[PDB]
Amino acid sequence: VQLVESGGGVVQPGRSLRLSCAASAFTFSSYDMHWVRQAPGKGLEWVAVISYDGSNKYYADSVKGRFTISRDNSKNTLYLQMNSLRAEDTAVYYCAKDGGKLWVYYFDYWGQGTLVTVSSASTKGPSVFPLAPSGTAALGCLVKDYFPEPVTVSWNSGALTSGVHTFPAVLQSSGLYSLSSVVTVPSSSLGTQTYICNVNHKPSNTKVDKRVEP
Amino acid sequence: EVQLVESGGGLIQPGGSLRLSCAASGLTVSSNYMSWVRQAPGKGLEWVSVIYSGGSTFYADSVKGRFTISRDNSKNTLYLQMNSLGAEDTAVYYCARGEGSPGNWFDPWGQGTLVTVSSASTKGPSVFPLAPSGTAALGCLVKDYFPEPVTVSWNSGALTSGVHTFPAVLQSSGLYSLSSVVTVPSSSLGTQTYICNVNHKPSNTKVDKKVEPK
Amino acid sequence: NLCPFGEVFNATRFASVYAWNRKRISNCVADYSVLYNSASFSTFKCYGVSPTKLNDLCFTNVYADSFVIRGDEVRQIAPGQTGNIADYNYKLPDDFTGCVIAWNSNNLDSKVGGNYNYLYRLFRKSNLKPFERDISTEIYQAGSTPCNGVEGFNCYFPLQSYGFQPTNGVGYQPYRVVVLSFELLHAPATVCG
Amino acid sequence: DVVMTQSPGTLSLSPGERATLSCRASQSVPSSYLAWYQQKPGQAPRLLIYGASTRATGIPDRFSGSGSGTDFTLTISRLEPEDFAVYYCQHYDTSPRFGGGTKVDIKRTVAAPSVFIFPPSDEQLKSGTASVVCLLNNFYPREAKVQWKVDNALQSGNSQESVTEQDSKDSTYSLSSTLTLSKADYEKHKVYACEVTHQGLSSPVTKSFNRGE
Amino acid sequence: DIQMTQSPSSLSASVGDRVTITCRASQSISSYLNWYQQKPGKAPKLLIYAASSLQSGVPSRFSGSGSGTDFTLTISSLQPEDFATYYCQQSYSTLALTFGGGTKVEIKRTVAAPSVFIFPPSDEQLKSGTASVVCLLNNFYPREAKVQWKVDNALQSGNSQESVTEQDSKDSTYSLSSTLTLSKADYEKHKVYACEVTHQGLSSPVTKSFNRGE
Ligand SMILES: *[C@@H]1O[C@H](CO)[C@@H](O)[C@H](O)[C@H]1NC(C)=O
Ligand SMILES: [Cl-]
Repeated sequence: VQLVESGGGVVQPGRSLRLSCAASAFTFSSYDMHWVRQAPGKGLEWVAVISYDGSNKYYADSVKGRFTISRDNSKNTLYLQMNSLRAEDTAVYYCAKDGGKLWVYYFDYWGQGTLVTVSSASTKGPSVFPLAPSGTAALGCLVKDYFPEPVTVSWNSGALTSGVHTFPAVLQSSGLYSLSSVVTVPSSSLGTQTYICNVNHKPSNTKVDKRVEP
Repeated sequence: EVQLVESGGGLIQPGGSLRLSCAASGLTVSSNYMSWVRQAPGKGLEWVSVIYSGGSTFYADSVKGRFTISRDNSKNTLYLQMNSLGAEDTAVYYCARGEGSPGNWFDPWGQGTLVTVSSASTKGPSVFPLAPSGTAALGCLVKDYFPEPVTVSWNSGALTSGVHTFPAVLQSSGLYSLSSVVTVPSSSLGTQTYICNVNHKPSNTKVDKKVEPK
Repeated sequence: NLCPFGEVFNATRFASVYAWNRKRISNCVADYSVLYNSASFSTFKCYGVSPTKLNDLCFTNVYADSFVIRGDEVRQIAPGQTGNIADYNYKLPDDFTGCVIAWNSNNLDSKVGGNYNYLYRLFRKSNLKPFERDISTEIYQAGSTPCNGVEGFNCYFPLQSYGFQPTNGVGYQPYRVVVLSFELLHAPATVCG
Repeated sequence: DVVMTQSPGTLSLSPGERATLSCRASQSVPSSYLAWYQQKPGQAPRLLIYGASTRATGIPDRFSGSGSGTDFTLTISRLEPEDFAVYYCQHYDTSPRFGGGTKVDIKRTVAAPSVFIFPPSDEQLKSGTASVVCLLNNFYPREAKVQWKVDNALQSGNSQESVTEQDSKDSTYSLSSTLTLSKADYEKHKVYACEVTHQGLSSPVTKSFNRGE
Repeated sequence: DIQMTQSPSSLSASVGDRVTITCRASQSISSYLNWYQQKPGKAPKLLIYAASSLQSGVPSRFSGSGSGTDFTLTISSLQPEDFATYYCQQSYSTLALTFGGGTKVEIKRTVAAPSVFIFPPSDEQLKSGTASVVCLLNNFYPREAKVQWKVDNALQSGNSQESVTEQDSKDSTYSLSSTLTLSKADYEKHKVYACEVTHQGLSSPVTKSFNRGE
């Protein structure tokens, strides 16, 4: 049983966005379908449910009168129209097939999920700054002031794997994100081996290579 | 002969617990809506809890999880168990029949009892005469007690006309002090005995002081 | 033939919550889909059963209870609640199986001069059992001296008026409530979806 | 959930006048849910009016409540000195709510204070402390200046004042000023005096006593 | 609304250990309690439905039990792929489905000391206006570690934001990065910039400082 989501992206407060979820390999027109979101770092929150025929719709109080659920049984796709989006709607939205082996609801299969970020900030590119070292040593890079998520950071174009630690981003008070990535190397090969971090930001189309030297 | 007589107030340290009592005559506690309403010094009225005749209980958000209302039918008495007390719980606590709703107003009310949440200790007062020299003035000085309140009467209640009992003042030592005065005709100073009755309920300290010319 | 849910939902006049009505539904085919997508509901909460699953289930009897209450009191029509309505007027069991449906009825049940026909029980010695109905108007004794059916001090009429007025805030506005219970006995079922 | 707001904060009227106290809301509230409570100084609240307009048992006729929707009023005709109190409106939505209260002060004619000075008792002196008390009795308005002079030297920093509420019968105030010294300091000086200035006095009044005399 | 309380919020267990997770309901939910496993970056998967019914394809080592208000998930023999977050989800209130806060199951390794390093804000960062001081804790266990910023021996709180990488797949050790964000005007006014660290693998708090430009 497969469930594939799409339609997620960046949206401004008060605007609209529509998510889709295509089912496969089961009788889609006979089961109920759900939407469940998960804010970054937070837990799971059931959003909405739709009947097998699409006549009955039920929503959570946090989104009622603001989101709309629908489905097309001839296309085996589930929809979620999200209007008047507030910053608290920033989450990863999953679609779930209802189990059906009980009188009540439960989710037996889930979709992979797509990110929705509600913010009046624009798609800004990152600023990468190195971290020079001052019984081994360590050096890294600092991806600061970018929006939105995510950013991919590697070392030596993917050659330096062991000893690397990329830290989760934190949403600072400026609405932008800040991310740290370090790597520990032996203190002997500091002026001989060259270290360059590879930062990539697909939402803003930014690829930065920065030298890291003591 | 309808009365709600309260007891249980006094000093309690931060984080401690205390239990207030509301003894009723003229109504059956277990048969009524019974409420607690409190009043921080110099501030307004705040409903705290209610117990339904059927047993259900409800609490204001500010005391939920810390207070517990209950009753003893054989003693026809209402109780309030207060735990985890803090500065915000320092107040006069009233009981009342009713719950401030149609056909169910707050009536009657108890006389109230003062709960003082402090780290200090209970100290009984010292009483000293204010001796007099058309009309003359005499009184009683009630010094260095804690916590509030003290009450003062004159000649066991037989003397009320012209009595002024001042609000206590907090001395720089952390103890309270007040004076009670009364004006009387100058001619009765020699042929009439004047006694002030000081009652410091937190310590059950009752002092009678004869006030004579010097 | 179809089950008569419209005789409950579309009733012109509704019962006071203390004297809540109950319609026993039997020996009919229930069309829950059209029932739940008719009017717009301000509250729709089901316990122990899903609304979409009812079309597949069969029951011995289905009960449909209806009454009017205040907006602020709709939260009390749920398993495990307490309050003047749940304790003294209409009580659901802790293991309730069914759906609670409510909608604002300000247009139907509020009057310019105030509608005092809708009442609730204010005073009762003890809490109601689940699905218990109490229609007594005996003078309530709140003291030691008996009342002998005469109102007075500590002697209260047990019922209280709502007085619905169309300009009140929604907490004070009337709401019509329908509660669907699903009784599953070891008897041959008569109501299927 | 409806927030109700009382106005004004304080009302100052002469006896016999008409007092108008308002309780307003943003949403309309049914009149049957409105109550008023009176609380005199040191006493407990007393139910005045319930159901917006129904006078409680034993409440004098001069209190009456009215209004509906967003504007509830308490009226006190023929205002009396005993009516000095704080009045609260009250209603229930999901829990009992009380307004912030309106204080009713009572104006009266200017009254000069009677001044009395009290020496410390010999009993207290044996303990090592001397309290000298100055009483200002039955005056209006509240503004008063009390000055301690010890051997004609003005004192500051060693006294505390306390004022009563308006008297429920004559609407006056009373004030007490307590001068606090050590026994050793008290025995170093002879003349103890408090000087009072008030609107009712054409010139300041001084009461004094000689220690030992 | 029905609140689901899971305990503990996290646990550390080695492979083969028997793990039990507790899930409590604010009111009786009969038996309509479902368990879910969600891997970081992946969709949740159903494990147990209706308190005790195993889902098709779920390993036998998973089992659920309980009724009313107390429920339990049990892993009889923990396996390496069983390290994820486990949510319970009540379905008694079918139109108000709620989830528990979750229980993260992680690896219980031996205790290890962090390697603390401090970094000055770069010269390329001071040219922009801002300035960030980064302190690194590298390869320690357990996650609980206190990072304290001292600027001129003054405790700092609210100017920084921490970040932790997930447990390393090689040696199961964590890491920490604290970013003390300030502006260029708030920087050159001082000289000593230190970083205090409290951890289980330290006999006394280790502190790392640098002098600007040395
Ligand atoms: C109840 O009334 C609505 C419209 O007011 C109608 O659509 C519905 O069919 C009625 N119920 C029944 C059972 O006919
Ligand atoms: Cl006192």
